[PDB]
Amino acid sequence: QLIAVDEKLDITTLTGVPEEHIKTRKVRIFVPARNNMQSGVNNTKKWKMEFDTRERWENPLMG
Amino acid sequence: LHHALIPHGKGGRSSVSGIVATVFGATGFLGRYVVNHLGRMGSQVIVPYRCEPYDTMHLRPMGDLGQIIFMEWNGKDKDSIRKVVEHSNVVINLVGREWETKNFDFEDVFVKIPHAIAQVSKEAGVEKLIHISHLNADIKSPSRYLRSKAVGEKEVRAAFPEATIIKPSDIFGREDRFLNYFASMRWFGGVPLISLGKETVKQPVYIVDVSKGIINAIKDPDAKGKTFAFVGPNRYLLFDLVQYIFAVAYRPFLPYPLPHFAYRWVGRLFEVSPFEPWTTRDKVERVHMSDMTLPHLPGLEDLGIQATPLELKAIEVLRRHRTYRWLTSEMEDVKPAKTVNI
Amino acid sequence: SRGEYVVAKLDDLVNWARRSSLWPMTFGLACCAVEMMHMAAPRYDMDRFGVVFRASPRQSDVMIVAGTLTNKMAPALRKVYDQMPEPRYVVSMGSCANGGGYYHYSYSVVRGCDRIVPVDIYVPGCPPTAEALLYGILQLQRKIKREKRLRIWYRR
Amino acid sequence: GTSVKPIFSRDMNEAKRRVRELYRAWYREVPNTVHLFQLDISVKQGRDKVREMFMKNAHVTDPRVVDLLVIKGKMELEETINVWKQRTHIMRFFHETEAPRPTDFLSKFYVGHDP
Amino acid sequence: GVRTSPTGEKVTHTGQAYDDGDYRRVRFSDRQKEVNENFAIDLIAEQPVSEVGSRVISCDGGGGALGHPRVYINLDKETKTGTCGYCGLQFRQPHH
Amino acid sequence: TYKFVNMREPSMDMKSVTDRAAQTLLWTELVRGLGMTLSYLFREPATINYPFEKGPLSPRFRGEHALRRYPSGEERCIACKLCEAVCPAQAITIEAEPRADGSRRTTRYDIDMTKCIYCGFCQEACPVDAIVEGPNFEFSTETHEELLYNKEKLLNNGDKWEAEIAANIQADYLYR
Amino acid sequence: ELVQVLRRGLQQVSGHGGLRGYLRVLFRANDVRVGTLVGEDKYGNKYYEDNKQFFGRHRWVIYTTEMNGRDTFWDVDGSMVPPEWHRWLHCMTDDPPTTKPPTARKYIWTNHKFNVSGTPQQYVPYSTTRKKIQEWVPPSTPYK
Amino acid sequence: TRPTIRPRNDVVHKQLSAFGQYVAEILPKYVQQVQVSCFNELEIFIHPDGVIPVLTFLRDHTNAQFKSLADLTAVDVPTRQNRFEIVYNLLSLRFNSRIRVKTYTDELTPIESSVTVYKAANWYEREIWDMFGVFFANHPDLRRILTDYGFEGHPFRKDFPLSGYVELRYDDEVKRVVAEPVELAQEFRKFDLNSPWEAFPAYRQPPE
Amino acid sequence: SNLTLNFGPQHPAAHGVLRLVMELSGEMVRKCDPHIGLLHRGTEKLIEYKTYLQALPYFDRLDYVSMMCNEQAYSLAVEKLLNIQPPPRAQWIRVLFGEITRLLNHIMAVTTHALDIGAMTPFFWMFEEREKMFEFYERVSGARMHAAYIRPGGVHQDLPLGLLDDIYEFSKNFSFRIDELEEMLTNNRIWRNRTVDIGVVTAEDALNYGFSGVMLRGSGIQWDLRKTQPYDVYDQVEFDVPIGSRGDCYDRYLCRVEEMRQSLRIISQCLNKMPPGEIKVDDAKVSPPKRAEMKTSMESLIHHFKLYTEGYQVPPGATYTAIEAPKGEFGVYLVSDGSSRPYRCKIKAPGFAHLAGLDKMSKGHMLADVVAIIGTQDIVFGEVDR
Ligand SMILES: COC1=C(OC)C(=O)C(C/C=C(\C)CC/C=C(\C)CC/C=C(/C)CC/C=C(/C)CC/C=C(/C)CC/C=C(\C)CC/C=C(\C)CC/C=C(/C)CC/C=C(/C)CCC=C(C)C)=C(C)C1=O
Ligand SMILES: CCCCCCCCCCCCCCCCC[C@@H](O)O[C@H](CO[C@H](O)CCCCCCCCCCCCCCC)COP(=O)(O)OCC[N+](C)(C)C
Ligand SMILES: CCCCCCCCCCCCCCCCC[C@@H](O)O[C@H](CO[C@H](O)CCCCCCCCCCCCCCC)COP(=O)(O)OCC[N+](C)(C)C
Ligand SMILES: NC(=O)C1=CN([C@@H]2O[C@H](COP(=O)(O)OP(=O)(O)OC[C@H]3O[C@@H](n4cnc5c(N)ncnc54)[C@H](OP(=O)(O)O)[C@@H]3O)[C@@H](O)[C@H]2O)C=CC1
Ligand code: SF4
Ligand code: SF4
Ligand code: SF4
Ligand SMILES: [Zn+2]
Repeated sequence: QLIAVDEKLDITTLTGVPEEHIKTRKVRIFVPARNNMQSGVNNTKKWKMEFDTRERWENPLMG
Repeated sequence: LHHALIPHGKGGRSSVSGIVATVFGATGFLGRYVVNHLGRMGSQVIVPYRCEPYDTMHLRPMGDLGQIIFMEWNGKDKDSIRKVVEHSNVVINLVGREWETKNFDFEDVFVKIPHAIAQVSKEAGVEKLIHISHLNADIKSPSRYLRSKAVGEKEVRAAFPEATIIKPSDIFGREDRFLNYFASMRWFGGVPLISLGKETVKQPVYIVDVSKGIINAIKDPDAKGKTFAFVGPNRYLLFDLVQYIFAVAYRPFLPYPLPHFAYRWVGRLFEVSPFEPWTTRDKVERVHMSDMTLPHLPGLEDLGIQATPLELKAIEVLRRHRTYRWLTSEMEDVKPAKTVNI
Repeated sequence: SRGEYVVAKLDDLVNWARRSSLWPMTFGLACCAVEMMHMAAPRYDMDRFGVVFRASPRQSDVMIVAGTLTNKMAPALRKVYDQMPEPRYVVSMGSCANGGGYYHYSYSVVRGCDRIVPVDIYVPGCPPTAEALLYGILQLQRKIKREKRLRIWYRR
Repeated sequence: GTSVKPIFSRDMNEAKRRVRELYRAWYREVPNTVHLFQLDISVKQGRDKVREMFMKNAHVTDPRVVDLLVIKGKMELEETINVWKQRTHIMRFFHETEAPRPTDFLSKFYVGHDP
Repeated sequence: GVRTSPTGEKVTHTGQAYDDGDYRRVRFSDRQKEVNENFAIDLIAEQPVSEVGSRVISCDGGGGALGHPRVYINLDKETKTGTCGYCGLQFRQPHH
Repeated sequence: TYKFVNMREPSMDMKSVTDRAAQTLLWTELVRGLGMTLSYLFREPATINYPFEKGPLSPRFRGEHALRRYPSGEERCIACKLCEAVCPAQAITIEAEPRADGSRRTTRYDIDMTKCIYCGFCQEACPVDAIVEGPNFEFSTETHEELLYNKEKLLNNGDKWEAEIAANIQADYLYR
Repeated sequence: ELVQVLRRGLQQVSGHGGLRGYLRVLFRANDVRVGTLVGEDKYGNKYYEDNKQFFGRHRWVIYTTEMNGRDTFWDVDGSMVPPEWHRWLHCMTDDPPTTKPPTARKYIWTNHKFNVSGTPQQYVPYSTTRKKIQEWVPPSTPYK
Repeated sequence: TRPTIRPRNDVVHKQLSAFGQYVAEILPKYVQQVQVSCFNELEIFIHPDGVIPVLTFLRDHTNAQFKSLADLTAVDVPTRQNRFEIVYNLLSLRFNSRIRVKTYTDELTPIESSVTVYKAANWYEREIWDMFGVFFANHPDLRRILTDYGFEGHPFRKDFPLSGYVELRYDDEVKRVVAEPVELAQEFRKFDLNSPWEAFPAYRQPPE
Repeated sequence: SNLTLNFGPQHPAAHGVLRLVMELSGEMVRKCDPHIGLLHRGTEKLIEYKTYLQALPYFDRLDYVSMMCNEQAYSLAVEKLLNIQPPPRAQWIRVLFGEITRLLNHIMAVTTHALDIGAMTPFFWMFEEREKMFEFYERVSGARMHAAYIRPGGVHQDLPLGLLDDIYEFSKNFSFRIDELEEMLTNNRIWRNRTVDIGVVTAEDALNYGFSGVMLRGSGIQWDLRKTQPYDVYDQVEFDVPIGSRGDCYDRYLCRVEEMRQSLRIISQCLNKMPPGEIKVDDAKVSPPKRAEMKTSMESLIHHFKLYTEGYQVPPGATYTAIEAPKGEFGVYLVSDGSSRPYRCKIKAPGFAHLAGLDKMSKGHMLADVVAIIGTQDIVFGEVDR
């Protein structure tokens, strides 16, 4: 009926994410800034969560 | 460091390791493992092949798109060797035939070809040259194989002074001739052993260990002029080694002594075949010769590798030789063989 | 010389025998296999080229990977490739089998069958027309014709 | 309070009991798996791998999360018993083809920009 | 109008060419390098200049619906020719 | 409105019963099937003699991609990147910069033929008829790398197939 | 009804240039049909049509025995038809280039090439973009 | 207004509204909300505990005989406290109508399985568990259906990456197919297509 | 203990990539356990990552046997969410090509089923007709099977000037091909022995298990979405719905043959009644303008740019739209959040429910009976796995 759990919520073990992408990632929670090229404000209404940028390299074929 | 050769990525398939390797003899037993380990890291591999291109098909999935380039070459032609190593910053030499053929004697395979490769690589500006010889390579050896190995090693050292030289000893693996060769003897029904194999000591080494040793020697700056001995952790008598081989395969063991002259005569008879010989006088000499001990040379443990014991990776090779009855038998129910260690 | 002529003639004969009778395995995964069916249809009639489907891998010469190769299916494709006796050839059909295609970025799709098996001929399209796959099969026949096994053995 | 409802276990003790049942089942199954799948590992290797996978998430203190983990463990055990898994799926627990990533600061600094 | 690098490699219209020490040139060994020999810049350079008696002209690339979107070019500047944004054709107003 | 497909009963008069017994004992319908197969045996087969004959196609057929030019020789592409934005498979990769004469042109135009789904959206989105899907379909390769087209390969394709691509567009541009 | 068929067969035999030509066409194209010569290629291909046959078999090509550099007596392929005859042969139009020639352009290839896969003329992909980041070049003069 | 605009149907709207009121009156213990969309589709938002009763009623009541379960799926909305939204689509052949039932759940709260009401749900619920991680309480046989054997995570989740975490390749040294961390030769290119100007004034939300 | 066998993926009768684990006593079947997901490519997540136009190509692929019907179902959903309406000519073209697609799917379903039963010749005879219908597809769109012709605003291009005549020529002769098929199959006693009283499903069980299409009509249930909930112009054509009596494989085979005949009837009606006019909705904010106007008009160029870069926005809302696809009720539950990319797109394929009910359908039967039951359900695994 009601077990009254007194623990902080934590679902890290059920999501299937490798621990490298849990203990090392740093997420950013923000309202995106308005694109200064335009005057419309419709893209500054909702909050967004993103991740830190990682390495991007040039693949030897086709660049 | 030639910016286009700066390492990038997490070391995976699409990653760049900044290595450009020309692997001579990549279509053999050790060559496939070396190419696989090179392609795992994202290295660029140039495979010079002389065989049918079909016979190189198994090397295609080993690398990413464009990371494995196949080129035709001729051993006796220097221009082909120049063409295949003109852009590589490391050259690995794995060319070698266990038997003598009508067009390529042991001198051609172990002395002339390695010397030409080393000379052309030095002239082309190749930074690193890995050469493979035998642990038992001696100039006084009764085997033409090992005498040629020693002479070719000396020539390679003379032509490429900063060449890393590796001396393995009877590599065993899935495609090896060493484990299979003993297993193959059961068809005759009697295992002929010179002096019952009671005066021959063997120190076989795992194939993955040798490939990892080559890879770690490529990336080790202080392994330029060094010579390495790649041997296993345990030493076995030949009799006990063959006993363990037949026990793992679950086959009846019937070993009998054969005089040296009779074994040499039998080896000669097999040698006459147009196709590759099951055994040859040279093979008889090499397989009944104790493995040399060289405590003054570095080994796998000096490259960060713990040698894999035979008892761990022997079932993966000999399970194929079991019958249907014993096909499902486990690994730890064979009571490993006795090791004469020091 | 004399041995060179004999090995060249024998190699030509064996290459012709292997080229004229190609037995693909009945193995289709997705949309492209429908086009494969249309090759067996009367209009194109692959049978007249010596190409006849056979079910068991042990009696097959060529694998045509016609469709998407998912992660769940890759072990089965590799297994039925390993059970084909040599000589064997692989023909990759369509964008999905070539490089992932429309599902290249999916979490459950292998980006090209060349990660699992070596491939001889890549046939592009989504799906390739029955004529495109017929052209691919004829190109595979030409490639088989070019191969030189006995000559290479003789010069060993 | 919190108006939460359990899946199977009311408290921590029932969850631990189910965990021990799952551990017994996996421990029993390991030798049969080694025989059927023709694995090259020993029974001890499989059993200590099972122990390691169990201990990988031994920090959980929520009975509901423990119940869900036990359910997933039962799913994997049923997949292994019925030979729905193949040899590759079983060996994917061992990561035999992956280079060991370094854990110290200096090697990570040498290798790349990833912390 | 193709050039040749010091290593004997053709230079593409985008100007790309591998350095002397670049290992990627090994991908062209026993093969060839794909280069289009009809360089567009020289081809559009040889086109003559159209003389029109208007301050504003219109260009659609030729062919009507088979050309580019129709644009208008101002020809009031005397020391310069009006150039189409899409086609690259040049127009001018009569002088001298 | 509906009809029944298997809701008929057979008449039980002695003539019909004897006819059914004759059918059972003498295999009349099996002979009818054999006759149908025999009739198909004596017809002309619908097989064409490929590669000496080809199946019919249409001007709207989508095949190998190509990049076209203006009659003056200038490239039509202006690097608007609409084809790249519309591609459902993300198979187009474009990099551009001002040319030496100031034109807005690409420095990289890559199409992954193994990612492409050959949908033709790219030639729909293009505003200058720069990128097209040509008529060719016999371009199988022996390696994966040969199906990764760069700008030079696509321009060569355009130069090679323009004589027919222009005719195909002329025969269908009024439907677009 | 039967002698007429045999006479048609003998007429087909005679219409290819005798027994040698009949055997050549039989062993090269696996078909001994005779039709009106619509045209001849620049490379030697001969294009025939016969409207009495059903759709798909009313237009065919006899390929040349020698293309640009390779012998093509036996190994022919469908990539050797030039684009104009490619458009005609695939029933994309009712008119041959001998009646409706294609528009002439200076940049169009004057020599068609077949599929060059597996040959030293195969296309090798590469990046067409210049270098992104330029490095610093240290001076060659010693600093002390 | 005539040629290009979809025409409205007022009669079906009235019928669906009346039937929604009827259902809400019959089952006040579970029904939280009723809606009729402008293209004449009827939705009933209920409490998670009422999945078995409501459906049973909608399957068995004489005035509402929805004997066919067309679909059963879940929707992931991370910003809600109850993450997953379970949707049942039912079809009534007797009255030629369609109805929708919606409920909610989170990562850890189970939902009663409706295999007793509809056999068709048997696989559908499995699919949900495979791709969203929603556990169904009394499912006779609940396991992965679409994903690979031993596949970790639930792909149809907003936080799950498009290309996953592992990719497969054949390794010759071990002679089998192995899974390794994903490494794309070309990264998926993210496009920001949203316009900065409001498109539909009718759906504007209050700025609080 | 029962013997356990793997049926598929690499099997002739596995119908693609289906792994079936069966417990057999002898050749009796004790339990069938279908294992799917060997063709699961994560279509729905990818659709979440594309625009409404970019996601259209995915739909043809879900069921690669009847591609045009899939696009139409999706198009109807997007049009309903957009609150717009295609022109009459577009709707008539849609219904005509939907009937052609039904013909293709039925020919494929009947012939493959016969092939599995062992009757090889019928498949060869009808695939020439399938090739002709592929020619029609390629002429109208440029691709033989993945046309992407039917758009969420109508169709892409108008018909070529000589297409209706060729469609009439094909339709006036298809009946004799159907008759030859029926001569070879319908009255054959081997065929009846193989199909009669095999895989019998009752009406109540078929309804509860989620069956649709012929799998309903074979049990006597009078249900067809083109008659009860018509969508495009199906209320302006007349045809009959075949109804079975026994619920076995034979009744469903007869129903499929009669459905082919009725679709020929509908094709004749569509050919006679095709109206003139435009082919896509005359709203440049949803459907792209003509290429002639995009190159002369500023508004047209702006709208073409914004349609092919960003795409049209769809007002927020959720819909479930279902059509009577040849394999059954094919539905899409589409959820929009006011963006130009769909928030959620759940695809309902009748093969899912049919394959789920296969285990109940194969109770007390043999192995060859199970092969027949797999054949009779008209299963394609692209739509099953998605
Ligand atoms: C819609 O959803 C889907 C499906 O749903 C239906 C699917 O199904 C599906 C899967 C579909 C694919 C797998 C493609 C499958 C294609 C179709 C299903 C069928 C197409 C072709 C069929 C197989 C029809 C075949 C029937 C015909 C009759 C073909 C002919 C059959 C042959 C086998 C008969 C002849 C056999 C061969 C010719 C071999 C015989 C040759 C001999 C053995 C050799 C000669 C014998 C010698 C040994 C003689 C030796 C003696 C010597 C002395 C002679 C002289 C020698 C000396 C040197 C002189 C997919 C993907 C799918 O998506
Ligand atoms: C046990 C008794 C038998 C012993 C072995 C003999 C078996 C019979 C040999 C059969 C001979 C026929 C083989 C080739 C037929 C000629 C066809 C010709 O076209 O082949 C060309 C070239 O063929 C080869 O050059 C000939 C192969 C045979 C070479 C001679 C072998 C002699 C047999 C010797 C056996 C024993 C030797 C003695 C030592 C023991 C290439 O053709 P291809 O391009 O593909 O097809 C064109 C396709 N088109 C029509 C669509 C355009
Ligand atoms: C006692 C009498 C018993 C008779 C029994 C009844 C009849 C049995 C005969 C069986 C008939 C077989 C079919 C014959 C069709 C003829 C095919 C021929 O026209 O094609 C030629 C095939 O030529 C072959 O040489 C003929 C092979 C036919 C005999 C094989 C039948 C197997 C039984 C005996 C095998 C011994 C073969 C010895 C010759 C190689 C063309 O090939 P080729 O001229 O090359 O061109 C390629 C080489 N080029 C490129 C340099 C020009
Ligand atoms: N295998 C062992 O037990 C250990 C071997 N090592 C040494 O390591 C080297 C490789 O080992 P391994 O892989 O086992 O031997 P392999 O026989 O398996 O590999 C031989 C390779 O060398 C090529 N090759 C052989 N001869 C020539 C030639 N005349 N011209 C050109 N290429 C040739 C082969 O090409 P192709 O196949 O196309 O003919 C092949 O690619 C050898 O030099 C061997 O002596 C020494 C200790 C023992
Ligand atoms: S390449 Fe295209 S047609 Fe072929 S299987 Fe993939 S999606 Fe289907
Ligand atoms: S045809 Fe379609 S998938 Fe291919 S490049 Fe053009 S838009 Fe992209
Ligand atoms: S090909 Fe056309 S659409 Fe693509 S960038 Fe060039 S001009 Fe723009
Ligand atoms: Zn212009």
